[PDB]
Amino acid sequence: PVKRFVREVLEEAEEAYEKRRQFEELLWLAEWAARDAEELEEEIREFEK
Amino acid sequence: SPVKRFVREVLEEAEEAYEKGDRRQFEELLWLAEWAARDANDEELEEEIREFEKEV
Amino acid sequence: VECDFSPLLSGTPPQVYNFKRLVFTNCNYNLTKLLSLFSVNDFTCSQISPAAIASNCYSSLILDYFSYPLSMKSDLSVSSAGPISQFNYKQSFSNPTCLILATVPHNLTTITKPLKYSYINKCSRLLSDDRTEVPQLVNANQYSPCVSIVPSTVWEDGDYYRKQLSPLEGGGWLVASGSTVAMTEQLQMGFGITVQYTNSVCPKL
Amino acid sequence: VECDFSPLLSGTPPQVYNFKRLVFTNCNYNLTKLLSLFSVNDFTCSQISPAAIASNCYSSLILDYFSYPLSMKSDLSVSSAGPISQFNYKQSFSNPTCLILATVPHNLTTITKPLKYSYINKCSRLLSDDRTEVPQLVNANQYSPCVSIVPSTVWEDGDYYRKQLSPLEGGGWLVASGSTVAMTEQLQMGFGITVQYTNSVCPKL
Ligand SMILES: *[C@@H]1O[C@H](CO)[C@@H](O[C@@H]2O[C@H](CO)[C@@H](O)[C@H](O)[C@H]2NC(C)=O)[C@H](O)[C@H]1NC(C)=O
Ligand SMILES: *[C@@H]1O[C@H](CO)[C@@H](O[C@@H]2O[C@H](CO)[C@@H](O)[C@H](O)[C@H]2NC(C)=O)[C@H](O)[C@H]1NC(C)=O
Ligand SMILES: *[C@@H]1O[C@H](CO)[C@@H](O)[C@H](O)[C@H]1NC(C)=O
Ligand SMILES: *[C@@H]1O[C@H](CO)[C@@H](O)[C@H](O)[C@H]1NC(C)=O
Repeated sequence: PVKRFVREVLEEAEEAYEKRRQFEELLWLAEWAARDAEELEEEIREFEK
Repeated sequence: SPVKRFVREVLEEAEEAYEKGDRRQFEELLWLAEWAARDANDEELEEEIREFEKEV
Repeated sequence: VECDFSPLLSGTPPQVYNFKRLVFTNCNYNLTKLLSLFSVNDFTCSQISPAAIASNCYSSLILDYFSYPLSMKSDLSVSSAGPISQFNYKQSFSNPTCLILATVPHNLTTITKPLKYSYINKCSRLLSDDRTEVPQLVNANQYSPCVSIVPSTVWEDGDYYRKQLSPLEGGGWLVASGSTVAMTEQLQMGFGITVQYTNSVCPKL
Repeated sequence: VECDFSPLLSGTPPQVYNFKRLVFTNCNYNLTKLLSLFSVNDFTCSQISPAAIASNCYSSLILDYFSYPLSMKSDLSVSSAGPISQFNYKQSFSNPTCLILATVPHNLTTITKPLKYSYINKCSRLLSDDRTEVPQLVNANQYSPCVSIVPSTVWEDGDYYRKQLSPLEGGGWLVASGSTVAMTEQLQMGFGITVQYTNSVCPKL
């Protein structure tokens, strides 16, 4: 459900900034999805660094 | 102005409705406020309504 | 029995959008006696002459009285299209009619003035199916649909009044606006006579 | 001719957010015979009577049908405020309407059951420079903006769907959410009839 969607979005974002605006938009979408539905915010913070 | 005292009450009711979670009522209440602000020739009040929309 | 114009002089006259109506049938009237109690500032009849309004026999008589400032004498006229005829008060165009504008005299110590003069400047209906505004005009011999939300006296010049219609009623909103004119030294009233042609209502002779 | 209801009784009825619509003009209809095949569990009409829906003749008749569970009978109403009336299916309040909740009896064997019931739980448009969540509320007589990304049936209760709206489409994102309800032993269907008053859609004989 929400967790798989957020993980897929984060995996897509990982191969974008390294490959910046798209990374920022994907991270914003993941943050919105996490906020709309706990550990997801922690995963977002961990992926931020 | 008698139009600001009406739009303010409409905005308060819309804020309460959006806090309650009724999006249709919020969309309807927000329509009446801007309709009143446009009939009373008040661009300032129009901008204040837009700012209220942004803050919500 | 004489037709009794008693309610005119026994209270505060209402506003134009809350005009008070009296209906008379099978009685003898002396119209000049009523107008002699006032100071007639205007008297204009349609489909009849002011001399023959108080001399013929009629099947029925209707008198609608209200408070009306003389500074707006142009808006109260069958052939006007101001806010008074559109949203407040309209007479029938098929029967003979008359409009009278009078001023309450000093010795008439039984009529109490209101706080001010008030009227409806707009009465519109908002449709949410297309977000469209449609004005709500007033039919003859009927009250405005916005009189349920506009109070007996408008507190401020330019107020707005709202009412949400139910899904059964069609949804949307019903919105009105009020306008005010300051009270003068002497209360000024307006009367509207509608006469319909057995002619039992005959003048007193 | 005669208004044809055959597509209702052939194929699998769609979901509430993909409601299938039929338009009838200039024909003869027998609504009591269409509802005879079903076991009507609910029948609620607005601006018209349940007995008078099948009697009058209309300029046009609109019939939306979909698969709908009876357990969500509270959400499918004009006075309701659930997700069904916000993101799935909305009826116009300016025309007489009726909502019918029926059950496909086992003898009717050409209305195939879907896997399960589904509906759009949320449909938002995430803007870019404003970081604002603008909910996309469906209007009357139209489909939801999120039907392009929500599949024919939601796989799991709580799925999330995303679409990268192009900068030309406004940049940002279009996000949705799906919910599911367990399938019943007998298929349950929902109908919405909207009538528009030259009347040529008349009852037969
Ligand atoms: C109707 O009322 C008027 C008053 O408005 C009466 O008028 C007076 O009548 C007497 C007698 O004819 C005259 O002397 C007065 O000069 C009249 N006054 C005015 C102001 O005109 C009238 O008589 C009444 N009619 C009837 C039949 O009762
Ligand atoms: C419209 O449909 C209804 C329902 O099928 C028809 O009603 C039936 O008609 C038959 C034949 O007259 C009767 O034997 C049944 O008893 C009727 N059922 C009911 C519930 O009344 C009706 O005749 C149809 N009308 C037309 C014009 O075809
Ligand atoms: C009112 O009546 C009295 C009676 O004494 C009179 O003196 C006065 O002039 C009248 N006022 C008017 C006509 O305005
Ligand atoms: C289906 O129709 C048959 C034939 O009339 C009847 O025997 C049977 O009971 C019906 N089944 C139902 C569920 O109504």
